[PDB]
Amino acid sequence: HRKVLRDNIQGITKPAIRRLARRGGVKRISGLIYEETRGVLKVFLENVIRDAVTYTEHAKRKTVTAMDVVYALKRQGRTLYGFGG
Amino acid sequence: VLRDNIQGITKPAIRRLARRGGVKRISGLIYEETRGVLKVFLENVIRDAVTYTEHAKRKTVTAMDVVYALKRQGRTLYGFGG
Amino acid sequence: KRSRKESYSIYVYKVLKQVHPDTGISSKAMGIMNSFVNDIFERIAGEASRLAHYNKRSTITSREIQTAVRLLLPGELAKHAVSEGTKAVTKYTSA
Amino acid sequence: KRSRKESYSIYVYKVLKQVHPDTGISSKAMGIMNSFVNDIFERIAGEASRLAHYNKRSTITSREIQTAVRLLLPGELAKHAVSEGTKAVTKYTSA
Amino acid sequence: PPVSELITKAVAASKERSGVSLAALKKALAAAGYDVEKNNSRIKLGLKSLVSKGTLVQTKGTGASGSFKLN
Amino acid sequence: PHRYRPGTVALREIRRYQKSTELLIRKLPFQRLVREIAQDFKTDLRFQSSAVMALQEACEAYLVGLFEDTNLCAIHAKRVTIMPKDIQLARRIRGERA
Amino acid sequence: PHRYRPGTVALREIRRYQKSTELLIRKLPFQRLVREIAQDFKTDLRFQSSAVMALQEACEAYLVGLFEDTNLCAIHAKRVTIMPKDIQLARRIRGERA
Amino acid sequence: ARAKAKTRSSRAGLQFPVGRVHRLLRKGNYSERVGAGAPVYLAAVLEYLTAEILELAGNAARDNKKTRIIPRHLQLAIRNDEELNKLLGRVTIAQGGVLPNIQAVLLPK
Amino acid sequence: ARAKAKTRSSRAGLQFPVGRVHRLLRKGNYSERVGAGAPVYLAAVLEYLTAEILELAGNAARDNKKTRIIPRHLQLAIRNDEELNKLLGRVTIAQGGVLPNIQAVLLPK
DNA sequence: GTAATATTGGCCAGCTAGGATCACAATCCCGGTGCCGAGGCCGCTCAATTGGTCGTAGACAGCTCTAGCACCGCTTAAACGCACGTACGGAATCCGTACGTGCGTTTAAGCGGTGCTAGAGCTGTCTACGACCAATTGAGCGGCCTCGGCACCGGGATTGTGATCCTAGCTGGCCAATATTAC
DNA sequence: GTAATATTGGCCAGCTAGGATCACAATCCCGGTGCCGAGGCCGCTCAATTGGTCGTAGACAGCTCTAGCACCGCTTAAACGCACGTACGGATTCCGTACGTGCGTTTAAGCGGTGCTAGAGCTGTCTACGACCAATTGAGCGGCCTCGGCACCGGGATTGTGATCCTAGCTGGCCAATATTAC
Repeated sequence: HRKVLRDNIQGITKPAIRRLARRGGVKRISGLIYEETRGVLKVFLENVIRDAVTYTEHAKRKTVTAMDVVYALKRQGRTLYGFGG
Repeated sequence: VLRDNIQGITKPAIRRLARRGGVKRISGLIYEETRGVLKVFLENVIRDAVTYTEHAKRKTVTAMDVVYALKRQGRTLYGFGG
Repeated sequence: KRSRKESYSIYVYKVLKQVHPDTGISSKAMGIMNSFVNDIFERIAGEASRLAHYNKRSTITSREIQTAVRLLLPGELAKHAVSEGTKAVTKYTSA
Repeated sequence: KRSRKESYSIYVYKVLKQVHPDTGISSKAMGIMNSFVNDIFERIAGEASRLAHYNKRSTITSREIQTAVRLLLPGELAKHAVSEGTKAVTKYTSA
Repeated sequence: PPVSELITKAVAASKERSGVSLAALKKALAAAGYDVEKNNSRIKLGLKSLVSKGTLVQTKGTGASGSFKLN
Repeated sequence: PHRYRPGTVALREIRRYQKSTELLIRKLPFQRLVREIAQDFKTDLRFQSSAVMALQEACEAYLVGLFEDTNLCAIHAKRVTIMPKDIQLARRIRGERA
Repeated sequence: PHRYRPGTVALREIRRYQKSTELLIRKLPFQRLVREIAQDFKTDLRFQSSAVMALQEACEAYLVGLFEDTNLCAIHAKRVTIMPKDIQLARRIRGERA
Repeated sequence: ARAKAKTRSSRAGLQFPVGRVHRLLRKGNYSERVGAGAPVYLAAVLEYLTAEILELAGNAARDNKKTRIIPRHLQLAIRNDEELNKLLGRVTIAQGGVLPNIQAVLLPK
Repeated sequence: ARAKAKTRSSRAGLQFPVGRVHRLLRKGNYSERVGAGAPVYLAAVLEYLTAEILELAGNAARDNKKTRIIPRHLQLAIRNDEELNKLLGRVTIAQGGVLPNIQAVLLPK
């Protein structure tokens, strides 16, 4: 029922980072960017998911709804429109 | 009326600010750029302060108006009674 | 059963048909406009409420709205928004 | 006549004498501490109120405070603040 | 070994249409086992004087910069 | 024999991925990763699909803006290549701890 | 004849102005400047002294933080000197229009 | 004995709902009391922002030969307008993408 | 017929005022109603933050041989603590100055 | 082949790097001192407390059913790994000059002291306005239906890139026209 | 004074560039298709409206006096301008290799599908809890006094920096020894 989903950060693969970066306009990328970005991403996610699970727990719910995520981002001053804000 | 006192933020004053910021060597163009930057900042802060003032039907800008102007700008200033 | 959610969609569609009679709006975009309007509303209303208490004023009035609008919107946007809003309140007061 | 300014100064002085009996406080720093307490207050109270409405709850209770504290303070600060606060509310409930 | 005798042997190591680079002289003299680390300025004067004699020639750059040839 | 010189196809794919809007992170790895992160704070947590999609949309916007600032830092160095030092600087200046 | 080599007295004064707290902008020029800015929005405006002192206090903190970020940008370039390009970059990355 | 119904928005010559905004200022617990002109002024302000946005977005879509605006068009309208990009600068738009923006130095010579 | 006065803060074993905070949550019109444990918990939280700050600031002042804390000491306490510098990171302190921070490359060799 | 000379090696002089030392000035440390702000005391006030009432917000149980989760099996598309190679970053060098440093001269900031007014802040009156309630009603919601915009595709048309060929401009060597040296 | 050699300018030839040409991939475009989401219609409901009452927030007027402004004069630290020089930025070159690009190979995402059910979401009950109130009262505020912390001053001490000299080492040159040349 509850899988142990460890070691997954490497699932954000090198080409996925390539295409996001490319969407950001960068042309040439050093091979060390990948680990740095994975670390950045784990940090960002940690903060967002902490805030979201908190907003969830308060409701006594055991499911994190999208309203919880948009409130968490909005709380971090990164408001996101289109998901029921 | 007052005019061209933006030069009042003199070269050594910019030098000392930078130094408080950890700056060691400075190119001579920094001075005009920083005067412009500073002019931008103030015109936003003062716009917000005079607005808060006008709203209170008041004709003097209190320190509390300045605090709230910065606090809106997300640069809350302690020490002034805020 | 009857379940009611809140949106601005029809109002947005009205505005759109006032400005672009020959243009459509995807329900994805109408969910962003709805979120758009609610976020701008939350900022303005929060600033107006916040400003009234910071002025020891217990009521939100046209003044409180006028300075929050003037305060949030930058420059040419504020000048026109303020202008049409004053026009509208005048018309409403006259009515 | 009668003019009233609000502060936390004496409470700050009490806390200070509890932690550093042999230390003083500048009036300038007590105006900073007063502003600091009011700022932290405003953040926490705004988040708790804002949360309750976002949860369709009309009341601020220990739960709303607990989640706002847990939200705003990061890590080891939150864990200890939460801990002492729970201890204090328990004592108050017992009394 | 005294300098100005290994630099000749180093520049003698190649024919290049725009001369042997300074990086080559560094690598060659290191391969001769010389303390190019500490004697760098001595090396620069030996080279510049020896091209100034015309025994060598400098053909791109200036000074120790660029590239060099035999007479 | 045909081989585009380095940097050309990169520019084409730049034009492409800027013209486009598709989510760029693969969906299942990102969902599993999200579950990884949430698992640390509490176990047996359930996610609506819209919520995971929101995390993904937000992550993509955050990293894209970060790469914008990073590319600006790299260009300022007069270096076309980005390196991690650029990321730590872009983040430190954004004010986030780094 | 005595002359400190360039950069030494600068570091001394760095240690100094970081140990210190005195306001760095001269008070009267800054007050007159503030009046120049306010005059554009409305005429005959009166300032409490505490209010002008607040503007000065805030400007010094803002420029100091800006110079922190700018010096980081300059050092990233591997250039000890700061130049205006550093300022436009630091500001553009702070997100303020520049 | 009862006058013909005349919606406050029609009394103001608007499309945005005055009653709904009125409700939301009172039921938002913003203030215990709300003046009468506040909801009118506010609805007009929201009207102006939505009309500005929709004008720009429709321009972007017609420019892209799309007869219907979609989120990318909103992202274009926003990011191509200076004062809006200032107002919504800290904002992330769903499915918006990014402006086409290649820094000049990156183009080959 | 009237019990001996016992302040809520003494009923909680605190120094911060429970009545004043209670008043502020009700008067600030945050919510129409306020539970009973909320002001207690909040006063305790404000207590913990002020005690943490004052501990660190007093340490800084004694470190600087200063028997009395002044704003520079607060700036030192804040900026030298990681989690506080995180909480008050966007904050500018009056007369605070800056941490002594010279980047290594700037020192001569 | 042997000895003298001319080339090279050994000794001496000159130059440099590292180490040591001195000069000197910025900082620190220490006493004393006088100022004045922190801190305590007193009295007065109003906000906190107590106890009682009353209404209702929300805790709680119970039920519906949506939506989340889990597993399965094909189908590609994407990820991966590797070969090859070139554009890039980065080290090294050098040069010109822009800024730091320091000095002497000028300016105006700062103090402080005086005088004046406008505006900050408060109080009291009184009233327009908004909350509230009850009755009314139609705009907005969800559900159904429907059809045109649009995604996709298949097949041409247009463009961009990378590589090659030719005409051309520039530079070098020899010849033509001209100065320099020898007879 | 005259001629041969050498010197200098021009031409032909060769090398390198720039322009033109080609061939392929990517982009786009034009047109057809269906498909599904946008847009319209329907009878429902609660929210909007209307009208009337109460009271109270706030507009308004008037008074006070704080404090903001203006102005003068002096002293002096800070600003300014200039001279001077070093270290820096930046241009140049070169090199190695990390990236990029293009193959084949592998993986797992994605899709569609089925099955299961926890848990979201709503409803009803009811009571604990919080608002409100009057009467009570003591903590907290303002005013006043004070005395110890500390900023300043001056002398002595320490540290840091730049400048200088000394010594060992090495390189370059002369004389003597050896290798080469001559006898």
